Amino acid sequence: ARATAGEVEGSDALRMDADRAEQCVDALNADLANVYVLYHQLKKHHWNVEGAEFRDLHLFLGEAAETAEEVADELAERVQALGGVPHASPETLQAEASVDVEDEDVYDIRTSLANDMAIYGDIIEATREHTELAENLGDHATAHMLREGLIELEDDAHHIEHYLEDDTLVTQGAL
Amino acid sequence: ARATAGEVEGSDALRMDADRAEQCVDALNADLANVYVLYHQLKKHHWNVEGAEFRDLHLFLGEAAETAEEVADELAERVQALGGVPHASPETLQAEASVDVEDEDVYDIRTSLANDMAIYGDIIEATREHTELAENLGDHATAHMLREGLIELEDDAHHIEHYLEDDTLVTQGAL
Amino acid sequence: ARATAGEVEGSDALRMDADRAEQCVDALNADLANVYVLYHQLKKHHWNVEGAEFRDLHLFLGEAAETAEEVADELAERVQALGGVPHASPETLQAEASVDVEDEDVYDIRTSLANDMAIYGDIIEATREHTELAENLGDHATAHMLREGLIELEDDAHHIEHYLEDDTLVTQGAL
Amino acid sequence: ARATAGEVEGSDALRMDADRAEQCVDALNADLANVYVLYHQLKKHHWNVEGAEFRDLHLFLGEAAETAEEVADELAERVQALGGVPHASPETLQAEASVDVEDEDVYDIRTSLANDMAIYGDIIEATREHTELAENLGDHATAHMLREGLIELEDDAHHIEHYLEDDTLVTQGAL
Amino acid sequence: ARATAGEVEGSDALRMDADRAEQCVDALNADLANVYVLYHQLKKHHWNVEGAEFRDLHLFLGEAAETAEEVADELAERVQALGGVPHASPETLQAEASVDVEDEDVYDIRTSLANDMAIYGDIIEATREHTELAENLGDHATAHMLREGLIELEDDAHHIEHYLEDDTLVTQGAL
Amino acid sequence: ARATAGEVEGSDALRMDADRAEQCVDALNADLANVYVLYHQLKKHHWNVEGAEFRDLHLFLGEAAETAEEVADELAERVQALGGVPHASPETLQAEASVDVEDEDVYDIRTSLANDMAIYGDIIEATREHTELAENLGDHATAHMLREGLIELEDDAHHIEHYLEDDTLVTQGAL
Amino acid sequence: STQKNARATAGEVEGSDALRMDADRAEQCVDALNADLANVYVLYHQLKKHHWNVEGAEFRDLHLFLGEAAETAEEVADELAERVQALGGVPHASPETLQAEASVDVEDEDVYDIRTSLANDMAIYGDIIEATREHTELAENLGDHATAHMLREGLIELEDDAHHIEHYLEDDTLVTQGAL
Amino acid sequence: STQKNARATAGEVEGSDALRMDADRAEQCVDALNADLANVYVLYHQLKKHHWNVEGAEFRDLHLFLGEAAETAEEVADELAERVQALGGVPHASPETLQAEASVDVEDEDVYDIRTSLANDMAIYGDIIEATREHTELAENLGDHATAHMLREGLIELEDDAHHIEHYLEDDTLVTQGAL
Amino acid sequence: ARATAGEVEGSDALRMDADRAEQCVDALNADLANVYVLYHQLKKHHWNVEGAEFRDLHLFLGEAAETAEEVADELAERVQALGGVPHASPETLQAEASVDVEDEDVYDIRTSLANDMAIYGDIIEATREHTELAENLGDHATAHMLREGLIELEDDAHHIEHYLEDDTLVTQGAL
Amino acid sequence: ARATAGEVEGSDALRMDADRAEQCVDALNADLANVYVLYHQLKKHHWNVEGAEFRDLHLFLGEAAETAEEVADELAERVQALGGVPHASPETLQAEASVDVEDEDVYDIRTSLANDMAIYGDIIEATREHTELAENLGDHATAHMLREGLIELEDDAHHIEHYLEDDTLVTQGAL
Amino acid sequence: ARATAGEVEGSDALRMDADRAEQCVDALNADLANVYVLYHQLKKHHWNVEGAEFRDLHLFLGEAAETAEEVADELAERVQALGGVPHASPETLQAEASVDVEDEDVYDIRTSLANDMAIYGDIIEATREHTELAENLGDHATAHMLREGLIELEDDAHHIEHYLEDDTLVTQGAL
Ligand SMILES: [Fe+3]
Ligand SMILES: [Fe+3]
Ligand SMILES: [Fe+3]
Ligand SMILES: [Fe+3]
Ligand SMILES: [Fe+3]
Ligand SMILES: [Fe+3]
Ligand SMILES: [Fe+3]
Ligand SMILES: [Fe+3]
Ligand SMILES: [Fe+3]
Ligand SMILES: [Fe+3]
Ligand SMILES: [Fe+3]
Ligand SMILES: [Fe+3]
Ligand SMILES: [Fe+3]
Ligand SMILES: [Fe+3]
Ligand SMILES: [Fe+3]
Ligand SMILES: [Mg+2]
Ligand SMILES: [Mg+2]
Ligand SMILES: [Mg+2]
Ligand SMILES: [Mg+2]
Ligand SMILES: [Mg+2]
Ligand SMILES: [Mg+2]
Ligand SMILES: [Mg+2]
Ligand SMILES: [Mg+2]
Ligand SMILES: [Mg+2]
Ligand SMILES: [Mg+2]
Ligand SMILES: [Mg+2]
Ligand code: NA
Ligand code: NA
Ligand code: NA
Repeated sequence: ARATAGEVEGSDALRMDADRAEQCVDALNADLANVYVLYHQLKKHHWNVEGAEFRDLHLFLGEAAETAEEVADELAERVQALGGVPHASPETLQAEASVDVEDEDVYDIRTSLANDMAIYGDIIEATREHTELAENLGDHATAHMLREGLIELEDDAHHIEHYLEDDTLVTQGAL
Repeated sequence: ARATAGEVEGSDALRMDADRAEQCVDALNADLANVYVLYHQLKKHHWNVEGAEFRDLHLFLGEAAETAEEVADELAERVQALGGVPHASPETLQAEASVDVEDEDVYDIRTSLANDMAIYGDIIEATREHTELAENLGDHATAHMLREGLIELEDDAHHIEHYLEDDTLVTQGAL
Repeated sequence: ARATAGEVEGSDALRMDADRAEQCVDALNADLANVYVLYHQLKKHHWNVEGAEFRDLHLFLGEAAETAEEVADELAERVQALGGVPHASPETLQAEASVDVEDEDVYDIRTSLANDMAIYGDIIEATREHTELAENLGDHATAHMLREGLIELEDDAHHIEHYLEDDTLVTQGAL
Repeated sequence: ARATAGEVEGSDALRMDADRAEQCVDALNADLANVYVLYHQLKKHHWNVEGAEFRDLHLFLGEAAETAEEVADELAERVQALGGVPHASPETLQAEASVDVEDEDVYDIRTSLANDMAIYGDIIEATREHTELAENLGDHATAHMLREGLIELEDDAHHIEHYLEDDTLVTQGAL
Repeated sequence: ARATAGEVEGSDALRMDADRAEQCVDALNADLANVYVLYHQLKKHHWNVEGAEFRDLHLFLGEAAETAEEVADELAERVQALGGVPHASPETLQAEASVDVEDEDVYDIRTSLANDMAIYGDIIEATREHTELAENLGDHATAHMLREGLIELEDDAHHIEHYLEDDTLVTQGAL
Repeated sequence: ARATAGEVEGSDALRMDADRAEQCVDALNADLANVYVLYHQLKKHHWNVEGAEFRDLHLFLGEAAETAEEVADELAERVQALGGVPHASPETLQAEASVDVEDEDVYDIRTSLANDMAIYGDIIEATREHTELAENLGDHATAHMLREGLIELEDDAHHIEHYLEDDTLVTQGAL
Repeated sequence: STQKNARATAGEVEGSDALRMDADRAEQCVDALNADLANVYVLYHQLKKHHWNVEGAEFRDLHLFLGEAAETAEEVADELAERVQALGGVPHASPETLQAEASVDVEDEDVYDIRTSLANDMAIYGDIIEATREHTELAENLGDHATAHMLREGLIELEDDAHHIEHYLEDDTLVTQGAL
Repeated sequence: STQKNARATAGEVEGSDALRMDADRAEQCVDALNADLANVYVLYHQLKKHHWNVEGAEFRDLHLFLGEAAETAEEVADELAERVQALGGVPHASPETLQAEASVDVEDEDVYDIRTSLANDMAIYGDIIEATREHTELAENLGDHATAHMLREGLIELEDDAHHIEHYLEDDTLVTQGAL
Repeated sequence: ARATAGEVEGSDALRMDADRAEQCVDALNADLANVYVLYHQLKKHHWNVEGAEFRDLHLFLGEAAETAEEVADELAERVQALGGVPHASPETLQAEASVDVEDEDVYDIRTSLANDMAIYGDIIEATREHTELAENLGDHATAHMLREGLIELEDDAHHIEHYLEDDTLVTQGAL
Repeated sequence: ARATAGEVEGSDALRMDADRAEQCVDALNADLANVYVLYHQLKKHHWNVEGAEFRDLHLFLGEAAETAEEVADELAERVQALGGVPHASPETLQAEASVDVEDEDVYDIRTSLANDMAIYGDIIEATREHTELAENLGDHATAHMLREGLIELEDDAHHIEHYLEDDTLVTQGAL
Repeated sequence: ARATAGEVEGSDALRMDADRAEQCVDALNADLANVYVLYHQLKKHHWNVEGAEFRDLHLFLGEAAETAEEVADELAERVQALGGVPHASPETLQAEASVDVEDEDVYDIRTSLANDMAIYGDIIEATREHTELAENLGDHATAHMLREGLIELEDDAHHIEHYLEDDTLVTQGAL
C-alpha cells in the first residue's frame, strides 16, 4: 500500500502543511462524492430522457454530465495534490455522498430534473462554504478552482430551473 | 466637434455625391434604429425565456440577436462610409426607431416572440423598399448589402413564425 | 450505352465473380431505393416541420437526411463497385422502393415522424438480413459497410421513437 | 393534413401576401424539381464515371451534386417560408421537372456530361427569369437567393463545358 | 406579464433567497446599464474613428465593444438567474446608466477615447465594490464572474490610457 | 415510475421484440457495470500515479478512462434503445459489476496497473461472447458497436501489458 | 533460456494474457496477419514507386491518388504489424524479410508506363483482398472479433483503392480523336 | 523635470487614472508584483535550462513537460510585468535586474542530474507559491480585485507544475530489478 | 519623391552597405520581373485551360500562380529591405523581364505549358546563380530565401514537365 | 520499359544536364536506400518497444519513422525529378543500403535504439557530404532539401542519444 | 555535476567530434546570450510602449520577442546537441552577451526601438559569420538552422527600421 484512505500528508511542493491541507481535503472529498453521484444521475437522465423535447434535454444533460465529471476530476486531483486520497470506487463515492440518489427506476423528465436540481443546490451551497474555508486557510488556488467549478454548476442548475418553469410555446390549440 | 448629427457629406473615395448619399443615409439610419431595438429586444427574450423549450429558444434568440447586431454594424458603417452620422446612443436609437418596443416587464414566450415577429416584418418591408431606393440611386453596394442582411432577417423572422405555429409533438396523453 | 440497368458483371479488381456479386447488388439496390425515398421524406419533414419544437426537429431531420444520403451514396457506390447499376432517377428509386411514401400533402409532425419511423424499421430489418447475406457470400467489406450504415440508421430511428414518447416538460399549468 | 400540396398561404412574418407569394412559389417549385433531378443525375454520373480522368470527374461531380442539393434545399425552404408546399417525393420531383433525365442505362462520360450540361442550361435560363420575377414582385430576398444559387450552378455548367472542349495533353505519340 | 421589472424572486435552484439575491441584482443591473451604454459608445467610436491610426483603433474599439457586450450578457443573465429582470430596452439602459454619454455629434478621436476612459473608470470602481458585496453575501459565483469581467474591462481601459499617452514615433521631421 | 429497473420492452422503431432485446440488454448491462467500475478505477490510478514515469501514465490513464466512459455511454444508450434500463447509480454499477475493485487505499503503480489489466481481460472475454450473442440474435448494430468498443479496450489492455513488461532504458549505471 | 540476447525470436507466438488470447489461437491469427503484412508492405512500396514515377496527361491526379493509396497501405500494415505484436508475435520488419515473405508479384526496378504499372498494382490488391476475406473469417471463427473487425476496416479501404485503379483502367475518356 | 530623458524611472509608481488606482495603493501591488516577476523569470530560465539539458530514460517526457512549464512561467511573468506597467510602475526587465531582484536560488552554470535539477526547481516553485498567496490577499485587501484574480489564475498554473515535479520525484516506478 | 527607381541605399538595420546591397538588389529585381510575368502567364493558362484534364490543370496552374506570386512578394520585399526599389508597374515588370511572354491569343494547353516551362527554366538557372552571388556577398538571408523559392519553382517546373510527358491512361480503344 | 533502373537523363524543365544530374542521383539513391531501411527498423522498434517507458518511445519511434518516410519521399522524388530511377522494391532498398539492419529477432530497447543511432550517424555523415556535392554542382534546390532533411534526422538521432544517456529519475529506493 | 559549464564533448549520435563541435558551440553560445538579452529588451519595450501607435507596436514587439525566444531555444538546444552547455541563468546570459542593454529606466519608443535595432544588427552580422563557420566545419544542420533564424531576425530588424523612418500619415493640419 502506498497511501491509506483518510490520510492527508499535505504537500512540500505546494508548501501546504498537513493540518491546513486536511481541512481542504475533507471539504473537497465531500464535494467529490456528491459531484460524482450527480454525474451518474445526469448520465442516467441523459440516457433515458424521452418525449417532445428529449433531444435538446439529451444534449443538455450530456453536457451537464461532462461538466460534473470535469469538476470531479478537478476536485479529486486537488485532493491528491494536497496529500489526500480522493474517494474512488462507485460504492465509496455514493456512500460518502450526502445528496439523495434516485432508485434504479426511471421517472418522467420533470421528476428526474427536479431531483437533479436538488442535488445541484446542495453542492452549490456546500461549494460556497468551501471556497470561504479555502480562502480563510489561505489556499487561494483551491478557492479559485472551487469558484471556477461553482459558476459552471450554477449555470446548469439554472438551466434545469428554466426547463421546469411554467411557460411553453404549446397551446391547447396545437394540442 | 468633427461631424454633426444629421449631416451627410457623401464620399469622394466612393464617388458618391452628398445628395444621393443622403437619400441612402436617411434610409439606412432609420433601419439602424429599428435593427438595434430589435437586437435589444431579442437579447431581452434570450435572457428571459423559460419553459419546456427554453434552451433551444435561448440559443436561437442569442443567434438572432447576434445577426441583428451584425446587420446594425453593417448599416451603421455604410452610413458612416457615405459621409453620414449613424445613430449611436441607446436613447437616440430607440427614439429614431419606428417599431414598437415592449415595456420593461417580461411576458410569456409566445407574446414575446409575437412582438419580435412584428418588429421583423416592419424591418423586412422597409429593407425591401430601401434596396430598391439604393439600386435606383445606382448605389449597388448598399443595395447588395441590404439584400444580404434582408435574407438573414427573413430567416429569423421565419423561424419565429414556425415557433408560433399550431403544431407540437406534445399530446394530451403525455400531458 | 456503357452499361445496362439490371446487369451485374462483378469485379476483377475486387475478385468478386458476377454470380456472387449479383446477390449483393440485388440486396444493395433494394436498400438504395428505400434509403433514398427515406432521404427525400426526411427532407420534406425537415422543410415543413412547425411548432413548439420545430427548430430542434428541423436540425435533427436535416442531419437524419444527410445520414440517409451518405448511406445511399455508400450503397450506390458499392453496387457500382460490384459491377452493377445503381438505381438513379427519382422515378426509378421510388418505383424500386418497397417502403410507403407520404402523398404530397403535409401532415402534422407526429404523423410525419411516425411515417418515417415505419420506413426506418423496414430498412433496418432489411439491412440486418443483407449483412448476413453478404457475410455468407464472403463479401466482408459489403457486410461491414452495411453494419456501419445500420448503426447510424438505428440511431436516427431511435431518436424518432423518443420524440414520439409520452413524456414532456409541459404541464397543464404552463399551458 | 396540415397543408395541401399546391396551396400557397404567403407569410405574415415575412409580410408576403398569398397572391405575390404564389407567384414566387410557382417559380421556385419548378426550379426545385429540375434541381433535384439534376442532383440525382449528377450523383449517377459521379457513381458511374470511369476512364483516364474518372477520379477528377468523380470528385467534380460529387461536388456538383452537393451544390445542386444545397440549391434545392434553399429553394424548398424558401417555398415553405412563403407558405407553399415544396415538391418532396422522388416521383413528384421528376414528374414536375421539365428537364430531360437519362434512362437507367449508363452512358459514356462525354454523353453523360452533355446531358447534364443541357439540364444546367435549362435551369440557368429559368433562374434568370425567376430572379427578375422576384425583383419585380419586390421579393428581394428570393431574388438574391436565386442569384447566389445561379452563380454556383453556372460555375458547374461552365466546368462541364470545359471538360467537353476539344483540347487535351494527350498526343498520338503517348497513345 | 410573466415578471415585473424591478422584482427579484431569488432562485431555488441556486439556493439564493430573494433578500440576498436582490442586493446582487441591484448592483448587477446598475453595471449592466453602464456596460451597455459603454458598448454603444465604443461602437460609435469604432464606426467613426478616422485618421493616421484609425484602422488599428477601429479594430481595437470593435474588440472593446464585443468585450463590453459579452460582459453585459453575463451581467444580464446573472440578474435573470437570480430571479431579477435585467434592463432591456435602449431607453431603459441609458436612463438607468450613471455614466455620461456623448451627444450625437462625432468628436475627434482623442476626445472620444477620453470620454470612453471615463466610462471605464466608473464601471471599474463600481465592479470592485460589487465583487466585495457579492463575496460578503456569499455569492461567490457572482463575485467570480464580476472579477472575470473586471479584468477584461481594465485591460481595455488601460489600452485607451496608452493610446492617449504623450509618446509617438512621429517626428517634426517626418511631418 | 416511467420505467422499472430490470424490464426490457424492446423497440418498435428498431423492430426488436422484447424477447430478443432482453437477451442483448442482459449482456449489455453486465458489460456496462464492469466498464464503469473500470472507468472509476482508471480515474483513480490517473489521479494517484506517481514516480519516474507518472506524467506519461497520468495521460495514458486519463485517455483510458475517457475511452471506458465512452464505451459505457454506448452500452447504456444501446440498452435504453432496446427498451431496457441501464444501471445508473454508482452503488448499482459496482454491485452489478463482476470484476474486482481495489479497496480505497492507493497501491504502487505496478500493482494498480495489474489490477486494471485483470479488469480489462474480464471485459474483453465477455465482450467477445456478447458480440457473438448479438450476431446470433441478428442484432448486427449491437454486435458492430461491441466490436468497435472491443478494439479500443484491447488497445488499452495491451498498453498496460507493455507498461508492465520486463524492459527499460534504465541501467544500474544510471541508477 | 534466461540468457538469450533476443527479447523475442522471429516466428514465435506467445499469445497475450492481457487480451486473454492463448498462444495456440493467437498463432493462427499471427500467421495470417504476418502474411498480409508482407504483401501490404510490398504493395505500399510499389504504390510509392508509381506515385514517384507517374508521368503524362493525368499524372498529377494519379500522383495524388497513388500517394494516398500508399498512405492507406502503410496504415493497414501498421495495424497488421501491431496486432501481430499484440498477439505475442513478431511482425516481419526488414525490407528483405517483407518481400521474401510476400506472395504477391513485385515489378523489377525498371519503370513501366502507367497502365502497366496500375495493372500490376491491381493484381496485388486482388491477392490481398481475397486473403483478407479468408483471414477475417479465420479470426471470427477463432473468436478474435477485434482482429476480424480490424481486418474488415482495412479491407474496405483496400477495396476502395483497388476499385479506383479498376476505374482508371476502364475504356472511357473525355478525349476524342478531334481534340487529339 | 520636463527635461529628463527617461520616460519613466525604475522604482517609481504613478498609479493609473484609467484604472482609478492611486499611486499609494498601486505601489503596494507593484512592489509585490515586481518581486514575483523577478522570481518567475529566473524560474522560467532554469526551467528552460533543464528542458534543454534533461537526458536519460524519461528525458523526452520531461523535456516536453519542462518546455510547457517554462512557457507557463513566461506567460505568468508577462501577466505580472504588464500588470505592473498598468499600475504605473516599471517592471524589472534586464536579465541582470531580474536575477538580482529575485529572492529564489538559481543553480550555477553546471548541469546537474535530473533529480537534483527538478528538486531545485520545486524549491523555486514553493517560494513563488507562498509569495503569490500572500500577494493575492494583499491585493484583495487593497481592493485591487483584478490583480488578485490574475494572481490566483497564475497561482493555479504554477501549483500544477510544482505538483507535477513533486510526482516526478516520488518513490515509485514501473521499473523492477528484473527488467534492470 | 521618397525614393528613386534604380537607387539602392543598403540598410543600417541589416548591416548591409549600399555597395553589397546593390549587387543583390540588381539580381533580385531581375528575378522579380521574370517571376511576375510568370505569375501572369500562369494566371492566363489557369483561366483559359480547357479539355479532358482542364480541372486538374486549372487547379495546378492556380497553385503555381499563387506560388509565383509569393516568390515575387518575397523578392520585392527583400529588394526593399536592402534599400532598393522593386519593379512595380505591370509595364515595368514586363519591360524588365528577360523571359518570353505569349501574345494575347490563347494557345492549346500543350503549347501554353511548354511556354511556361521555358520561363521556369530561365528563372531556375538565374536563381541558382543569384543564390551563389548572395552567399559570396555574405548575404545568407537572401541566399536562403532564394533557395526556399527555388525549390517551390522547381517543383512546379517539374510538374509541367510531367504533364507534357509521353504517357497517358488513354488507349485507342477508349478513344 | 518507360525507364531503366540505373539510368539518369537529367531534366530540361529544371535545366539540369544528365552528367551533373547523375552525380546527385547517385548520392540521393544511396541515401534513399539507407533512409528506407531506417524507416522500417524504426517501425519495427515502434511496434515492439515494451517496458516502463514504452509508450513514450512508441510515440517517439512512430514520429521518427514518419520523418524518415517523408525524407525518403523527398529523396525519391528528387531522384525522379532529376531524370533518375529511385530504388523502389523492399529488396532493392535493402540491397542498396549500406547501413546495418537487425535480423528478424526483437532485441531489448537499449540495443534496438543503439542500432538505430548507428544508422542515423551513417546517414547524417553521408547527407553532409551530399549537400556539399550538390552545392558544388550548383544544384541548390537539392542541397537545400538535403539540409532540411538533415536537421530532422539529426534531431531524432539526438533524441535517441538522450534516451540512452546514463540518467534517470529512478532510484534504488523506488526500486 | 553531470556536465561542467564551458565543456564541449561533441556527439557520437551526430558524428561530431568535440574539436569541431566546440567551434560551433562557442559561436552558438555567444549568439544565445545576445538573443536572450534581445528577447528581454523586446519584452521590456512590449510592456512599456505607449502613445499613438502603441497597440500595433505592442503586438509587433510581442511577436519579435517570441521570435527571439524561439531562436534562443534553437541555439541553446543545438549547443546541447553538440555536447555543450548553453548559458542558462539570466546573470550568465547578460554577462556573456556582447550587445548593449538599456538600464532599468523606460525611454520613449523611438529611443527604445533604436536601441533594439542596434542589438539586431550585432546579432545579424554575427549570425552571418557563424553560418559560414558552420558550413566550413561541415556542420550543415547548424548552418541551415542559423540561416532560418537569421531570416526571422532580419525581418524584425527591418520592421524596426521602417517604424523609425521619416514618414507618417500625420499632417500639421490633423495636429
Ligand atoms: Fe484528470
Ligand atoms: Fe464594425
Ligand atoms: Fe460519392
Ligand atoms: Fe435545410
Ligand atoms: Fe453573397
Ligand atoms: Fe447570452
Ligand atoms: Fe478564469
Ligand atoms: Fe451519450
Ligand atoms: Fe468503424
Ligand atoms: Fe503504429
Ligand atoms: Fe504581453
Ligand atoms: Fe508581402
Ligand atoms: Fe525552411
Ligand atoms: Fe510524395
Ligand atoms: Fe525547446
Ligand atoms: Mg500526491
Ligand atoms: Mg467617414
Ligand atoms: Mg464499375
Ligand atoms: Mg411555415
Ligand atoms: Mg428564471
Ligand atoms: Mg503606461
Ligand atoms: Mg426509449
Ligand atoms: Mg508485447
Ligand atoms: Mg525601405
Ligand atoms: Mg520523370
Ligand atoms: Mg546532451
Ligand atoms: Na414542447
Ligand atoms: Na486524359
Ligand atoms: Na523510467
